[PDB]
Amino acid sequence: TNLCPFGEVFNATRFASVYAWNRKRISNCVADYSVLYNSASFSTFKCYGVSPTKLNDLCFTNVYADSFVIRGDEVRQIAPGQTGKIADYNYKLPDDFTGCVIAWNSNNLDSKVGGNYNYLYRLFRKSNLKPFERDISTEIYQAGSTPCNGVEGFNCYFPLQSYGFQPTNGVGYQPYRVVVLSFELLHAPATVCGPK
Amino acid sequence: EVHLVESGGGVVQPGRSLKLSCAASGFTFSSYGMHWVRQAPGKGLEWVAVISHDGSSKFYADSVKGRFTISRDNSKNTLYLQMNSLRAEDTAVYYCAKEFYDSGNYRPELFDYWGQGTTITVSSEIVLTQSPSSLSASVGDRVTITCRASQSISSYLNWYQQKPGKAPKLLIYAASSLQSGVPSRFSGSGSGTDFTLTISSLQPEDFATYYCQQSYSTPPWTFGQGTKVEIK
Repeated sequence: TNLCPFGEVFNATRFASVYAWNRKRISNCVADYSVLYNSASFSTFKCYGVSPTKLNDLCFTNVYADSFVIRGDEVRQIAPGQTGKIADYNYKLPDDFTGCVIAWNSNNLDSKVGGNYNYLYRLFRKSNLKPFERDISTEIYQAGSTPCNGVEGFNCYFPLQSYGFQPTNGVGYQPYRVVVLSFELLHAPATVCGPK
Repeated sequence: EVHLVESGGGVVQPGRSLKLSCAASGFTFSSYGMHWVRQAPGKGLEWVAVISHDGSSKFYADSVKGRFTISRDNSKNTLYLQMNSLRAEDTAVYYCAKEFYDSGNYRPELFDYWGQGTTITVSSEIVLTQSPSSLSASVGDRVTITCRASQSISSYLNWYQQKPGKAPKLLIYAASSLQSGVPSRFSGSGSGTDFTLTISSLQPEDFATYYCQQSYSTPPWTFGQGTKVEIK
């Protein structure tokens, strides 16, 4: 009977770094997507495998809300079948994804003069992530032929890279807050339904 | 018995405003989402806007965002498109289209029935590619039309027939399901990025332009560029 906690996801003061992307499980609640539909300020709102207009009338077993910050020209990677640093090493959606991706410019919240060094992405990895895999490890990356033995130095790099968001950057380089809603269509009873 | 009648078109200068209307009958109007789709002279189909059955959800093509407003009055069974700040590349025939599934169905949506359109002249995403662009064949022949998607669209690929001068007609939905009233010679196959429409024995009334369109990732709903079929 309780409303789903979308406000805690969308309106959180800080979001996660994309390598350490945050997942809220949305369960046993009424999901009111009206405040999402009413906003004119989302730069991206795109669904996959679902009609995007009927969310207030649909029932799902569970909904997962994943959220993080990336830069604007990387939002294209938050979709099935993409490649690049984010899709390969940070947040991977499966090829037959069912859900919606919402994003908005967050330059006013996540940039600062001199640089915001709190938002990170994984720059180096030995293999691509599997869909919905999360890698928060900080093992030293061997870029050369000689092993690192856990020590940074020449040819041995910390795997995470700071975005350094600054508000005077071009829009493609500004931070964007992303929420990915994954819709679960199992055969168990529905526990997340819209108001109608 | 579904009927859709657009009106409100005309010739206007750039920067002017124009309201289109679509009067619906023959179905329960308040149970269905509705779309506007347009077609510039000599060009293909371009999705414009969508509104949910109660008006609470609305999406727009990027080219019209901030200038067009989609609206509905379910008590009058009428759909509207308020077009402001009009401009030369808004010139097109505008069609209203009824959605295919009911309001509680999760499935990717598509264009069940279309009105005949109203014309506007303004005075002085997943990409689908079809092959071939045009072909000539004889009555009785097999015709094969391919549609490739830039990105996997699973099964959500639909086919429309557009006779010259007419509103488009849904032929196939969900890659291979036949729309009611469509003759058995039309069939569709494929999945992922690779789809085929086949007409097994071409008939005289089959000369038309055939369009694929994907419903997997929306908005925007997107269309192939069209395949023109002629009867020699």
